[PDB]
Amino acid sequence: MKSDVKMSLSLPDKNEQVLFCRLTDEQHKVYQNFVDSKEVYRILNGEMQIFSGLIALRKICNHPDLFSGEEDQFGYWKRSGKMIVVESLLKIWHKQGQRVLLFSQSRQMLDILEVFLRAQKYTYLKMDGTTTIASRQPLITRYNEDTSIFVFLLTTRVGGLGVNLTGANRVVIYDPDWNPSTDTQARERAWRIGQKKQVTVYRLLTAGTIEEKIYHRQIFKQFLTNRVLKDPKQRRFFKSNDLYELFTLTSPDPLASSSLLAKMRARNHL
Amino acid sequence: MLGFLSARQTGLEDPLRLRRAESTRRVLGLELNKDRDVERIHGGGINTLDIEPVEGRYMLSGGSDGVIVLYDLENSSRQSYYTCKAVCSIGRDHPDVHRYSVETVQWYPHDTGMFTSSSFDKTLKVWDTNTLQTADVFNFEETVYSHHMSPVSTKHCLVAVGTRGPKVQLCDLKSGSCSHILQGHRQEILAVSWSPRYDYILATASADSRVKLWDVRRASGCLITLDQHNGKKSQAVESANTAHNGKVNGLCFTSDGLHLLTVGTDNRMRLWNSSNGENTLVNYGKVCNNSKKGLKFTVSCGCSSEFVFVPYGSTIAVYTVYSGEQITMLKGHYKTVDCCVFQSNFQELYSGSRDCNILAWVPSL
Ligand SMILES: [Mg+2]
Repeated sequence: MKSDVKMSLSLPDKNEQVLFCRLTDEQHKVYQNFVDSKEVYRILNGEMQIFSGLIALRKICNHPDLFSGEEDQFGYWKRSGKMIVVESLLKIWHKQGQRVLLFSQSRQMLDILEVFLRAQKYTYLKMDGTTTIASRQPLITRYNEDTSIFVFLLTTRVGGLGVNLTGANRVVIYDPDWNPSTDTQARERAWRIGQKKQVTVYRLLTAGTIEEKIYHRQIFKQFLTNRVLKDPKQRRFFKSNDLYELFTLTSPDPLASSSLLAKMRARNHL
Repeated sequence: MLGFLSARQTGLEDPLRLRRAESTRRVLGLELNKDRDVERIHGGGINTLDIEPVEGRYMLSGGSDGVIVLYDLENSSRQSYYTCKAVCSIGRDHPDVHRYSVETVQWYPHDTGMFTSSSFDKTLKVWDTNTLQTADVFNFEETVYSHHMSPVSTKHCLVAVGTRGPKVQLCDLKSGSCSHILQGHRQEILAVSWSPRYDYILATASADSRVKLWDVRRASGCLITLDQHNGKKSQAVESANTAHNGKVNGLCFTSDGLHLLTVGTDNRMRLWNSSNGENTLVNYGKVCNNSKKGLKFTVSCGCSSEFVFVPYGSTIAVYTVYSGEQITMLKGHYKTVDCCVFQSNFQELYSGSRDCNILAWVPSL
């Protein structure tokens, strides 16, 4: 890990903040009308597949691209709370003269964030699964070499997973994934051997939405993983029962036979 | 004998000469000792015997009635006649007693304080000798024919377990791990034996007529599959390369671990090069076995010539390992002989049988 080695590796400090964004009134209205919709009722009765509703809710927390509402074009940043947070963060970090790594599970949301960044004057760079593979390592090299490029738009699946992006300094995971490790690797894209600046990771969750539940699922999965990678004495995940009521909107506010036998009595007494 | 004593005393011959020639003479003179008896405690046939490797004082015995007996083989009485008294017993009233036949019992090598025993109740139980309570139980989905701990492993403490399943279970006594399986056999594994020479070499014999040598460290299957003919009948290996023409229900490495003895229900015993599994073509004649379970047979140690003591029906046939010449057949049992075990300090043999007896064979004079 980068705690038994970090002192021996001269890595800069690391932060892992988790921001609990707030749904906007219109985003909240869409989410409330979808949880109250009949389709969710069919899901909860076992009539229809849970996946459809889960994906719809994830889209709603990402941005209301379900119902596309001038300055009212598709994917306008002010309609989503997470994009309000991202706009504020990019503003502060740009004036702090820093380079950001903006991740997203979804290609559609990445397109929305690209249109948003170009609505700003920020210079960006994008790499999702559609960008030709032959150009991906040049892109990474470009981002790492010249610092005029400010943000790097990445899908967590292609932009995570082994690529070195130490030219980035800030990384925000725009949307959680059911799989914890997708986001672990996405955040570890920055704080690597070669990072000369302090890194802080921001994870954006819409408070009281499906995203907080996905966060709970992946905390539970991470605890199950830590039980068998770092120690077997893990604290039980108690924050929830992790049930199928994640369709509810709850907006806040030689051993000598004696060491051997002793080990056996230990194991069996448990 | 006086020539040997004079040659030892005067330095002409190395003392090893007298030791080995005399041990051989004692083995050839092996005979049913009515001057020694073993206390009858088993209500059923004795399937397995195991003399402890260190000090060779105590013997384990597993019966068909599920009892385990722990005998003292030292003549603590001043008489020339003595009965090997039963020190302990996992009896019908012991809460950990095996519910069915004990098919194997083995002392922990390197120490007398723990011993392990496997049964047809689908358990391999680890016992602490002193408290005589189970320290561990390895439950299996299928009844155990034979288990074996490496006589040599100062590093690992794996138990190779062969059941009616086609896979060989490796159970780590150090933190209890019964997940490792050696797959590649196709029928019940009737015998398993770790190499006495190599820490991680395991020989496994199965009812599908095949004997395989494994390197349990290795991640790429069995090292060798023993073949009767060594290539005369060669086929793309899907069914050929059988050690025997029936079930192979007995395995025994020679003392030095450079050769492997297999006995199968083709009424044959074969001698194989344990490094490349090549048949040495030692004849051995006909070895009558029709045992439907693992057949425990032993070799001699520290003699001028090595011997193999194989159960031959109701007798114990003694053969020279490296020439095949049957030394003799020790006949003192009343039913089929299941197991024999060799006390290497005094060239004594103990053999159990289905007639609920354990007979000592000691050299005459
Ligand atoms: Mg890599």
